[PDB]
Amino acid sequence: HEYGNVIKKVEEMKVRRENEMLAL
Amino acid sequence: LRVKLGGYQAIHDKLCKKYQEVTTEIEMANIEKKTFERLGEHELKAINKR
Amino acid sequence: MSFVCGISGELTEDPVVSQVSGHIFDRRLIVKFIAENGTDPISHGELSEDQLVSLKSGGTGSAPRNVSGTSIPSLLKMLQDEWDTVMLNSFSLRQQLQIARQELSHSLYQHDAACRVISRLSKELTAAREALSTLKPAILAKLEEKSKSLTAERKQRGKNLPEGLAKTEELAELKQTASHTGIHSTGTPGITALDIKGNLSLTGGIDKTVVLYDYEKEQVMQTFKGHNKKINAVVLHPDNITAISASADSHIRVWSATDSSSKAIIDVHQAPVTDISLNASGDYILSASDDSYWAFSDIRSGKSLCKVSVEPGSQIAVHSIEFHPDGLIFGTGAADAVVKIWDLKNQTVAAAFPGHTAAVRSIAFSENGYYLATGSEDGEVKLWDLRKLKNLKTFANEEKQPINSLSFDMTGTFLGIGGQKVQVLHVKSWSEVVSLSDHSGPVTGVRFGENARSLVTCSLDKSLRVFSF
Amino acid sequence: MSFVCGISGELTEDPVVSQVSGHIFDRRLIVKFIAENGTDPISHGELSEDQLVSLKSGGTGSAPRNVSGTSIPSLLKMLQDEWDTVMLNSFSLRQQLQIARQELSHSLYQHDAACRVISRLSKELTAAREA
Amino acid sequence: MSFVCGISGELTEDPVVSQVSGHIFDRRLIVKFIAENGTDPISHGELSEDQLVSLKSSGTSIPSLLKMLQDEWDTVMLNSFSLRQQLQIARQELSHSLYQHDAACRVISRLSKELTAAREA
Repeated sequence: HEYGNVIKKVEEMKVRRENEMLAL
Repeated sequence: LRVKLGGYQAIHDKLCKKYQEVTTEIEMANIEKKTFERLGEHELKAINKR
Repeated sequence: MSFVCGISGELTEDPVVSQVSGHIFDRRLIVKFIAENGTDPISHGELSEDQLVSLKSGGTGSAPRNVSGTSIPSLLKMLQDEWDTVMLNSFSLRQQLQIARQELSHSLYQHDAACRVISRLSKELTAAREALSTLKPAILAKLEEKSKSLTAERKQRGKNLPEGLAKTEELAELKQTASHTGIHSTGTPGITALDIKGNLSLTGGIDKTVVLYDYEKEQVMQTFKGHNKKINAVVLHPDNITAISASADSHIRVWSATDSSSKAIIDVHQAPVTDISLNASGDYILSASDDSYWAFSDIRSGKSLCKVSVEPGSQIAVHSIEFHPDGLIFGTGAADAVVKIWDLKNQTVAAAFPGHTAAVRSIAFSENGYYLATGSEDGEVKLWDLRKLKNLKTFANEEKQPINSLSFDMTGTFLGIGGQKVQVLHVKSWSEVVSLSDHSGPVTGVRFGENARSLVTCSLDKSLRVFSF
Repeated sequence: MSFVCGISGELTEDPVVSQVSGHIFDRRLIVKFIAENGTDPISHGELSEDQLVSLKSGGTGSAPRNVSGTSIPSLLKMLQDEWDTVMLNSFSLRQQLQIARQELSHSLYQHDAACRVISRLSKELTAAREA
Repeated sequence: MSFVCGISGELTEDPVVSQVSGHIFDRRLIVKFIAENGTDPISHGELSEDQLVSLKSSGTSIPSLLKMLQDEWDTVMLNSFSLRQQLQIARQELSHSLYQHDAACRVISRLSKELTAAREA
């Protein structure tokens, strides 16, 4: 409820891991 | 935490000051826009008069 | 997603948009605004709670804690310090709004004061270029002396208002106690201006005659004849014998109740004459006209003593003039909401009391000159700081009807107001007392009797009517 | 502008919200989607051009955006979130206490166990001391 | 009307009842309870946010309201501490009681074995 922004941590971690990575 | 976060907090303090300066400039500039637009109409009437 | 409320400027967990504006709000705030005002807060369009479209997209994320916000008492401490800054901000706004309205009044004043200067010079430039475009080969000082006491002295004698003056509960019984007919010829009837001296009165006719009349006896006293056009203003002299009158024929003629003929004539104007006023010594006549000029003359010898154009180079309606018995600090009303007090030695303004966009039909000073009232057909009447050149009090009304004349009572504690209808105020309380509708047409001139106990009126109903209780 | 379109994903300059969706679109996107498909991309409800309103900011009276991070709403919000946590914490503690307090009341055999020991030992003594 | 939340025991501005037990809750707590524990809080049956039925439906001084919060917050935290303190005392009573029980079983075991000897004296 307070740190619900951790969804944005994993998303930006995921987006970062799309660098040097594949299609779709 | 104070030292770990103090840099991020100092950045936010700087951004708040900058954002207040910009938004007050937008306010005054938008006031100037609306008077000169209205003044431009008044000068156009003055041209026809003179 | 992230959103901010247009009303509060904070993030909102319940963003909503009105159908009548682009702006977005926190729902409970805009609903509370609607619950008071029924309108969009920014566009001022009429708005109802069902005209709200709700963004189901997720509201703004929580603001991260400060390290000081990690404990409940320090959140309450932080909430206290936050709250104090919010209240100081709200208090700063109402101060800033007061200051802005002060400065706006002064700039518009300074703008309108500059337009007085543009107007004088523009016509004076125009008259200078017109020459090129067609070029072919002392009592005043004693008035200052009297003004050098009476504008400051008169507290010494005016220590109280009279005891016999009407109370607010008494004047509420005002009714038309007399009606008068046959004052003027039935072929071109009508009374355009009125003045009184006690029970004596003087009337200006559309029939081009001036009639001295008694409104208590219902009797004509004397008929004065010699004007070539209908009357526009009259003054009845305190001597009960002399009368002065002004007409659309551009001349002023002075009469005596003993005589059928002019005691004096003033030929001093370029267009219809509009108003006249009497020096408190009684010997001298003060005058104004539709030609933008004013003129001043000796009645007792007929000699004109001074005259000036208010602003030459245009025919502009001056439509009132007055004399003030301290000696000076009196003025004229004219077309473009001019109400200029005159620096009589220098032929320039001395002070002003405008309160209108439209022309001003009448100006009256009180006995001691620390009250004055003015009004106009743009629909309000106001009371004036003669002592400091500022507004004091206002009379306002729903309809903004034409107001055609004004008069203090004998003392300045009541003020009759009207035109299409008549009302009287008790000025000492500043409350409305009574409304009078017995006239069947607009009123043209107003006077009050002794102790405010009677009221005398002329009207486009082709009668002269008196009110009293 | 700060509005991000739900369908194109871009920060829009033509923000429009549709009444059935409760969602934000580009004008240039939603009009052709209505033209080609007549349908809300999100809810799959019907759409028509009268159901669309365009967003604006910075009008007269529009308050300055608070950026200081602290605010009265957000402090009251997190004080509320503290309160909910402490009550649900206190509720589970109260439940835990009730369970423990219940069973230790049911477990109050110990005086009756003592009488059984007395009964057993006295029998033992009379059975030990008969020879 | 006055309605009392089953979780907090406080008067609630938003009383809601669950069909799985019929106990009234503040909406906000029970949603957080469901979102954390999944069960009904009183009957322990499975519950979900769609099974919740909503029931039918002044200010004095900000320095005062802030002091009412301060005193009220200290009361909530005082209660939470006393619960943690009382819960450890209950566990200490419980564990002692089990020790007395287990010691009594050893005594009864010991004596009951010794009582077999009297049949072969």
